[PDB]
Amino acid sequence: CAFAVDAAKAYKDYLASGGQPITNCVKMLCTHTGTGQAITVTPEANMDQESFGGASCCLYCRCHIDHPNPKGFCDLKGKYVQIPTTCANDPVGFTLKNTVCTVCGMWKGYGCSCDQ
Amino acid sequence: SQAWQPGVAMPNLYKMQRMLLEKCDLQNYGDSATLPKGIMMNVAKYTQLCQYLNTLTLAVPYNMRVIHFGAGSDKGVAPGTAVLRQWLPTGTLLVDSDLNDFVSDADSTLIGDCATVHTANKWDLIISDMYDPKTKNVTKENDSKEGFFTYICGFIQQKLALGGSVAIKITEHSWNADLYKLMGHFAWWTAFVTNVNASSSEAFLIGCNYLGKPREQIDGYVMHANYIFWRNTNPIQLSSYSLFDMSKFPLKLRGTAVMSLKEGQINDMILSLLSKGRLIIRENNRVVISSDVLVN
Ligand SMILES: Nc1ncnc2c1ncn2[C@@H]1O[C@H](CSCc2cc(C(=O)O)cc(-n3ccnc3)c2)[C@@H](O)[C@H]1O
Ligand SMILES: [Zn+2]
Ligand SMILES: [Zn+2]
Repeated sequence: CAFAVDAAKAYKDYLASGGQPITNCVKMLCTHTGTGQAITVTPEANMDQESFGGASCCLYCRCHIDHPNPKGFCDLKGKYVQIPTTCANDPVGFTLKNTVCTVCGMWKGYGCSCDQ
Repeated sequence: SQAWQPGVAMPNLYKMQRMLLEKCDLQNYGDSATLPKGIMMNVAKYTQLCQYLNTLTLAVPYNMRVIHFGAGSDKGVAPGTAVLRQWLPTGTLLVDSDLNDFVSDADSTLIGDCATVHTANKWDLIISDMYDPKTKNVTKENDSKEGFFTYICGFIQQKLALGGSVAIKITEHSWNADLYKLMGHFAWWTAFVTNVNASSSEAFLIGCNYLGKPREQIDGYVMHANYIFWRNTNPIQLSSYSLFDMSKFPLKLRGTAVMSLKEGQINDMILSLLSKGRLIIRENNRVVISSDVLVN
């Protein structure tokens, strides 16, 4: 039995249909002079980013469903996630749809310069 | 003007009065502060609380232990915990709890009434936002409340390390005489009103550097009457100014010493080090917590 609820895909399709994104993500006060990296131990937003509490931007945390990997582990909870200011109306959507460059720590396509 | 502070602490002369309890009637009752774009009241509020705590002699040991009661919101997240985790040194053990379910950035979360929470270890800092809205009944006498306050007084006495500190939310009607009396068991205490919520009778009762014994005798009925009198005669201008300068926000890593000492072995020299925010007295074992579960 290969049945596995696919919440990531259900949320993306909910957004595409024109559904209002998950709200009440926890936005932090910070200097906005930070390194700009994607997921950090304290708020780290730069001039064009907002910083949020990790758990509140995790689809799995927010929906009370399991995390998709063998260990139950969440890489957002207990950290802070930097969201481009133009995408901060949907931090959950953003963290789902994007990937963190494993060498510079930035969002691929939103600060990562390693492929120039 | 205090509009550039994070908030206003109760002046010492108001603590020394013997007022009788009146109804709280705030001048700025109707007003609201304009928060920075997209910032929640609970984030602004805890930020200002932490900015004020930055001015006290908090003990900040390595492997600091912080527990936060009343941390859930009606929207299922923990904004106050997120600020505490931002404020506390990286690696600080932060435990979370609330009656209702929520997701949290804390190292561990316990769901249920706080009276079901037990911990083996002692703590360096206790934060409480617990509040029952059913206490704002304007039509009966405002007496000392128990509920969760009874747990909190016991928890401080049994599980707060000497030298540790406390910040417990109160309001006009949500308060407790023994908790005020316990403030006299610290080297110093105040009632702190955040500038962003200064239109509310809420305050945080802050005990700074626990001493385990009475330093002052405090009548908690008189002291809450004094607190209301201060609030009634001292309109506080709503302000979010301090929210815009976060450059010095993180709690200063003081490396405060931790010792395991026994009740007959606490000098006036020790008491004095406790009073200065230079000593934490507790065991340094592993942190173990549990929630009691009633089965049918
Ligand atoms: N004994 C206890 N044990 C463990 N947790 C406890 C205990 N008592 C309270 N809490 C927790 O404290 C948190 C903050 S108070 C939330 C609140 C504020 C206001 C306000 O501000 O007016 C109003 C309401 N309201 C309720 C219904 N219509 C409005 C609720 C909260 O998540 C609650 O579950
Ligand atoms: Zn998660
Ligand atoms: Zn890169």
